[PDB]
Amino acid sequence: VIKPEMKIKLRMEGAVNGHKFVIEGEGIGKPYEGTQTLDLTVEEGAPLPFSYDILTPAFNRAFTKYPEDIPDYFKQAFPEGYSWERSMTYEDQGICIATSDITMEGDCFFYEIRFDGTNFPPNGPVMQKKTLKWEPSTDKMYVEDGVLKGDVEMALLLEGGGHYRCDFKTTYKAKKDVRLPDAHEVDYRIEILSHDKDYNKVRLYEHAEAR
Repeated sequence: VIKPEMKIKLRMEGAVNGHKFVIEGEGIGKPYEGTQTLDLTVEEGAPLPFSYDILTPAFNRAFTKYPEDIPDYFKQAFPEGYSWERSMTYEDQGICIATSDITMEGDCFFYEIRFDGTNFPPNGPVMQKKTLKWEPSTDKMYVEDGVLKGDVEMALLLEGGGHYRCDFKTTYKAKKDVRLPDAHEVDYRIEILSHDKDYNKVRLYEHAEAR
């Protein structure tokens, strides 16, 4: 079912501070190593007037190295798939809502992603393209009301050395009943390996591990 090497195709539709945009993506990931890499192309809205980083955590926990003594809520959900709903509240009251539906058809995961963001101060780091990278983080995962949830504090590094903080709250729902895991934590790291001037092309690498 879930082979060691799984291709990925994804499409993100959305809008940030009104600016509407579309990003297609294709890549490959190692589910059992907890790794993946995506090539991401802006099809609509180029050049993006906002920092690309606010989008990177939105492009799948199937690619999460899980120990044998934790239930993998995300690999069990297949081949049917699962979905997640994420709210990301930034410290300057900029707010984003994203939602991903994740299916699979063979050796290929498929993501349908919606992304919306608003109230980003036009002179804030987002609309002024002043972010650098997401700081390595850990996601506190806990079962609640029969669905999985993941909370985390995220920190973008800024031009100037400061840290632009954000609160991520995610609700994961599988398309069938699976073994609910206890409360655990997923350490993950997201990197932009390469990108062209206006981030119209982005190679994005993610590494995650549960514990």
